[PDB]
Amino acid sequence: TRDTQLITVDEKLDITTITGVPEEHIKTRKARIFVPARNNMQSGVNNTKKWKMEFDTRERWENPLMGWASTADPLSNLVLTFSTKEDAVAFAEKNGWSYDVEERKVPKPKSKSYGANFSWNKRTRVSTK
Amino acid sequence: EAIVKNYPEGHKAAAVLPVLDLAQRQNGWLPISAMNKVAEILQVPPMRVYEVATFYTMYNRK
Amino acid sequence: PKKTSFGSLKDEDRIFTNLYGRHDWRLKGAQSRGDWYKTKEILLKGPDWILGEVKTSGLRGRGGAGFPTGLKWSFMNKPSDGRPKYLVVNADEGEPGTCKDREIIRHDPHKLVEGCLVGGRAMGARAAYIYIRGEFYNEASNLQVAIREAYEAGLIGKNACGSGYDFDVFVVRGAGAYICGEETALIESIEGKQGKPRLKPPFPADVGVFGCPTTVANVETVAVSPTICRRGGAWFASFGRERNSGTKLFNISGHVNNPCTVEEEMSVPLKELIEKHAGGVTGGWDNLLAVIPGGSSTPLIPKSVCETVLMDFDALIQAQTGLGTAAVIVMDRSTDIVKAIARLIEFYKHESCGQCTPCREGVDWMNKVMARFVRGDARPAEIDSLWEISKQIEGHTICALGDGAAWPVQGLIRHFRPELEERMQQFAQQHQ
Ligand SMILES: Cc1cc2nc3c(=O)[nH]c(=O)nc-3n(C[C@H](O)[C@H](O)[C@H](O)COP(=O)(O)O)c2cc1C
Ligand code: SF4
Repeated sequence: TRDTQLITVDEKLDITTITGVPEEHIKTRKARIFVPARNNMQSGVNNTKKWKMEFDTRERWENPLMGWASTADPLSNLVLTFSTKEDAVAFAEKNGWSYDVEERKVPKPKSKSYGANFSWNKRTRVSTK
Repeated sequence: EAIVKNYPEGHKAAAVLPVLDLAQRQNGWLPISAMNKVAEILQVPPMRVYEVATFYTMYNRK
Repeated sequence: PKKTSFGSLKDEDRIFTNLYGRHDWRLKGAQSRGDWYKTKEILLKGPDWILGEVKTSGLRGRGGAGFPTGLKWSFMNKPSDGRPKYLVVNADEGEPGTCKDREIIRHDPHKLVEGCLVGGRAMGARAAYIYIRGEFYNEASNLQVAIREAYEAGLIGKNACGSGYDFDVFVVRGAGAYICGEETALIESIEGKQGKPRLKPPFPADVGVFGCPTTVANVETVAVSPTICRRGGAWFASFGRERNSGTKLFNISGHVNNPCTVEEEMSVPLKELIEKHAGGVTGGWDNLLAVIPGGSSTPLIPKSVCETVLMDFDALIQAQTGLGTAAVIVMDRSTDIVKAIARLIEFYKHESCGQCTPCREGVDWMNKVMARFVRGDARPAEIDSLWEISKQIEGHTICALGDGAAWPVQGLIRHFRPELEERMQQFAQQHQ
């Protein structure tokens, strides 16, 4: 229905040449596509909803003057958020990055029964409340 | 031995309150050694005896 | 036809005929007063018949909640799986103002022991555990002596009363915790743990003491069962208004001339109960300040309401209070009503089990605020703050003790707010 001429391009999308990224940070970097693990100090699960893409950690050294943490990695703080795993891989492929994908780890459902704490003939009986 | 036989086999821990009180009647109060004794006679962890002694007000811990 | 006035019960209709220990409490005295009579026929009649007699009887629990006993006892009238079935009799009377259960144990022990068997047969139970508070040492000994006599007579134990039904009666002593009167905290104490109530579900009728089916019945609720079966449910239901039938034990205490425990018909007007049996208020009925109809757990009511209020579950609910344990605490106009109720909050702070947040932290909070209202060291804006704090404990707690701490405060604010604000005004003037 679009009254504008279209064309057919059969090649995979590859924008590595039109992004300005130095070649060192396209070929030698390893992206990591994952769903962040729940912070074990807390019971909330609202940080385990979206996929993330982080890069491989590189050297941090000590500034001779002040002792601060210097870095030469421009991608050290880069974290991208994606709604689905496929959206994450689609974005890494067209930027030429090499990636590892880790499948989501949902906590399996469990059978909770408050009455099992007072069982007549089972070890689930609790010695205190 | 009569107290521990008022309860179903496999639920000897039910005897903590009677025996722990029987210790106090003999001794007048409950030292930490008295609690540890009731724990081993009934085969319950000593903490589960400390909880009962501190919860109830009729037990004299001094 | 249906009655219109209640009270003046005849000694020919009093269930507890030895309420004052004027006769022989041991066996052969109970039998001469109608106990252990024709018990085999009741047992051989069937569990359905016994429950049917208690359902028609309209009997309701005398522990403080007043649930229909017949309906409750039917939860254990179900097919028996591998687990045993027990009956727990709640003799942990610890509600301030309540002393009725103490008299039944020490003077009519054989009525309680017979009630255990009748109640057990209805529930198909194998034994009865009677939990009696540890301060009732002498009373517990009287109960233990009576149980020995019943065993030797063949009344309980192997082939109870010749019925072919096996039933044991065990007496277990508490160790001084008011919370162990709760039906699920009592069970936990029997299992040798802290007296901390469970959550429901599961109910005790499905998972109870030792994890087995159980029913917790108050001493009075059980001691009356044998008489109901002997005299039928029609006789018991003929007393009191509809859905409030029976004869109740009252404990008139506080500012009265003759503080006493007496049996009286349900729905008896409160004024008649105080004047007739307790010899009136100290200083005359016009010297009455407020009454706590059913022990500390129930909110107080002022004089204007005591003049035409009946003593039964339904009548006192319309008055913004409850029957509770039928313990009447009377306060005359010389009483410091704020300090009277503040000491009741201090009681609950000392009996809270600590398990759950709204009562571990709230009842203690209400105690500190109340201790400042006695002295008036507060501003009037805190009264509404204390009203909301109570409403956050009520219904948010595991057990009903948290409700029992909120209700006394609500009654004080409801009917005595002018006394609270006057107290604070006095303090403000001096420390201006
Ligand atoms: C804090 C607290 C204390 C209680 N103390 C007693 C008691 O001492 N005696 C009693 O019969 N019921 C007591 N109850 C009521 C019991 O939970 C329960 O209603 C009763 O054991 C059931 O007996 P019933 O069938 O006669 O109502 C208490 C409840 C609460 C929340
Ligand atoms: S309301 Fe109070 S007494 Fe009841 S379970 Fe909670 S903390 Fe324990």
